[PDB]
Amino acid sequence: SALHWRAAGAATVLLVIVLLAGSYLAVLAERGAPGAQLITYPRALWWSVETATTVGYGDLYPVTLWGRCVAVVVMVAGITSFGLVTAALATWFVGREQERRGH
Amino acid sequence: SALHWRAAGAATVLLVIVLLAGSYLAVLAERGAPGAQLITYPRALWWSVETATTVGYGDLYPVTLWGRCVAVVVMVAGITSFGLVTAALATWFVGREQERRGH
Amino acid sequence: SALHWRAAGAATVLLVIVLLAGSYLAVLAERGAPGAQLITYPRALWWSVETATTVGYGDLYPVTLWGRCVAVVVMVAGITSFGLVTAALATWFVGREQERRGH
Amino acid sequence: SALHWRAAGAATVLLVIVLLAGSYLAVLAERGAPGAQLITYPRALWWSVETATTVGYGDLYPVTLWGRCVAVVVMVAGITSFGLVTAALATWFVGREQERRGH
Amino acid sequence: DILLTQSPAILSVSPGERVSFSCRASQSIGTDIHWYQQRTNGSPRLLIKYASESISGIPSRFSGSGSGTDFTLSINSVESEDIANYYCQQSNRWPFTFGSGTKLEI
Amino acid sequence: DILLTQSPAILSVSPGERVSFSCRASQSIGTDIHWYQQRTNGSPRLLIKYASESISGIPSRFSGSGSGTDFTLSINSVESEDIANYYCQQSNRWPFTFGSGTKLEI
Ligand SMILES: CC[As+](CC)(CC)CC
Ligand SMILES: [Co+2]
Ligand SMILES: [Tl+]
Ligand SMILES: [Tl+]
Ligand SMILES: [Tl+]
Ligand SMILES: [Tl+]
Repeated sequence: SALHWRAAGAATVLLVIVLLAGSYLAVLAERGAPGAQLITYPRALWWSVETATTVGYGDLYPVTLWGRCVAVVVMVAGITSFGLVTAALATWFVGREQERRGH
Repeated sequence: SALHWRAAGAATVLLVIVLLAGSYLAVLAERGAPGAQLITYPRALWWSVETATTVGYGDLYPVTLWGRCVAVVVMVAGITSFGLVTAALATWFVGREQERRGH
Repeated sequence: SALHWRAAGAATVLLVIVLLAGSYLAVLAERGAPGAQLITYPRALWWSVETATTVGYGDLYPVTLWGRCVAVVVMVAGITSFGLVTAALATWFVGREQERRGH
Repeated sequence: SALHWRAAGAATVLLVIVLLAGSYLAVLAERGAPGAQLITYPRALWWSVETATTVGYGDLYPVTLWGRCVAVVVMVAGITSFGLVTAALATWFVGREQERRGH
Repeated sequence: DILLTQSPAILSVSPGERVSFSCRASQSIGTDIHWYQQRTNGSPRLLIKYASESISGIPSRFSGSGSGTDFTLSINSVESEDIANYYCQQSNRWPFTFGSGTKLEI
Repeated sequence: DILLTQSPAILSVSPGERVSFSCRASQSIGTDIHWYQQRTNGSPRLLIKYASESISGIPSRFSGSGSGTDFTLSINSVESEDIANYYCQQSNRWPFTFGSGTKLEI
C-alpha cells in the first residue's frame, strides 16, 4: 500500500459511483421539466462523464434545480478525483527524487 | 490546524462568496444588453458554479464587457480554489509518505 | 534523467498518439450515425485536442456509443497527461526549495 | 525570491502575452473564412481567456487551421500557467508543513 | 428583441367550456413565459409563471403548458369572473416583452 | 413541446409496391424518433426505434431513416398484414409526444 495510491483508488471507485447515481438522479430530476433534454439513462451517463471531466460541450445539460444540484456534485467529484491523482503523482515523484539525491 | 488545510477552507469560503457576488454582478451587468440571456439571479448562480468549474456548457454566458470581467474573476477563483486543494492534498500525502519511510 | 521529467515526456508522446488514434477511431465510429457531425479526419483531430484540454466548446462532439467511448479515453489521456506535468513541476520546485533552505 | 513563485510570475506575464497575440492572430487567421465568428479584436480577447481557462462555452471558436493552431497554443499556455501555480502552491505548503513538524 | 404573438385576439366561449389562449415566441425561450390577467379598470394579476408553475391564490382551473416557442394558458370551466384581458410575458433574453393580449368573452 | 406531423393521413398503395410514411418534428430531435404499429382493435407494436434501428421480431421489409426534423418509415413489399395505423413518437426533449398517425391502405 501507500496512502496516496489508496486514495486514488478510493476516489476512482467513488467517482464511478457518483457518476452513475448522477445519471440516475439526473434523469429522475429532469423528466417533468418541459423541454428538458437530459432524460434517458444511457446518454445521461455520457453527460455524467462529460461533466465530471469539465469538458461540458453543451449537447446536454440540466435545466431544473435538482438536476443542477446533481450536476454540481458530479463536477466536484470529477475534479476532486482527478486532482487527487495529480497530488498522488507528485507525492510519488517527490518521494523518488529524494532517492536519486540520496536523501 | 496546518496551513494547507487552512488555505483550502479559506479558498472555499472565498469561492462561495465570489460565485454569489458573481451571480449578482453578472445580472447587474448583463441586463440592459439586448439579447443577453444571463439576467435572472437563480440561473445566474448556476452559471457561476458552471463557470468556476470550467465546465462551461454554453447554456448561459456573459455578452457585455463587465459580465465578462466578472466571468474572468469567477473562473480564476474557481481554478485557484480547486488547485489549492490539489496542492493541499499533495502536501498531505507527501507528509505521510515520509513517515511510512521513517523520515 | 529524473523520473518526473521522464514521465512528462512519456505522457506527451502517449497523448499525441491517443489523440490521433482518437481522431481516426472517432471518424470510424461516427460515420454511419445519421446527423453525426464528427466525421472527417482533420476537424476530428481538432476535436481530439479540444476534448483533451477539457475546453470542449460544442462545435463538435460524438453521438454514438463508441465515439463517446473514444471520447472518454481522450479526456482522461488529456487530463492525466496535463496533471502529470503539474505533478512533475511541483516535484521539481520542491526539490529546489530544499536547496535554498540548505536541506 | 524563490523559484516556484518566480515561475508563477513568469507564467502570468507569459500568459497575458500569449492571450493577446492570441486574440490578434485569431482575428488575423479567421477573417477570410466565410461564416467565421471569431473576427473582431475585443470579443476575440474574451475568447482567448475563455479558452485558456478551458471553460470554452461555444459562443466563439476558431474554424480555420491556423485559428485552431493559435487556439491550441492558448489552451496549453492557459493550462501550463494554472498548473504551474498549483505546483508552486504545493511547494510552498510542503515547505511549511516540514517546519510545523520541526524538519 | 423577443416578439410574443397572442392569437386570436378575441376568444368567445360558452360558460363552463374548456378554453385555451395561445402565445408564440419569435425564438426558443424555454419556459420563461409568465401569464397575467387584467380585468376592466384593474391592474395586471400574475396567474401562472414559467409556463406551468401555478401561483398561490389562483383558481385551480387555471393552468398552463408549452416550451420553446409555443405556449398555452388554459381554463377548464370558464365563468363570469374570468372575463378579462390576458397577456403573456417572457424573461428569457433581455429587453423583457409582452404579448399583444387576448380578450376572453363568454 | 415537440409537435410531430404525420402527412399524409392516409396512404393508398397497390400490393407489393414500396411505401413511405412521413413524420416531421417541430424542431431538430436527432434520431430520437420511434415507430409503432396499431392494427384494428390491437395494441401498439414497436416496429423501429431511433429512426432506423430494427426491432427483433419485425419483418425485414420494415425499415426507417432520417435525422433532425424529417423522418421516414418504409415498407418494401406491402401486404395485407401491413394494413394498420402507424404512429411516430419522440424522446428528444421531455414531455414525449406522438404523431397524429397515418393509415395504410392497400
Ligand atoms: C453555445 C454552446 As452550443 C448550444 C448549447 C454546444 C452544442 C453551440 C456551439
Ligand atoms: Co529531509
Ligand atoms: Tl475544463
Ligand atoms: Tl470546458
Ligand atoms: Tl460548450
Ligand atoms: Tl485542472
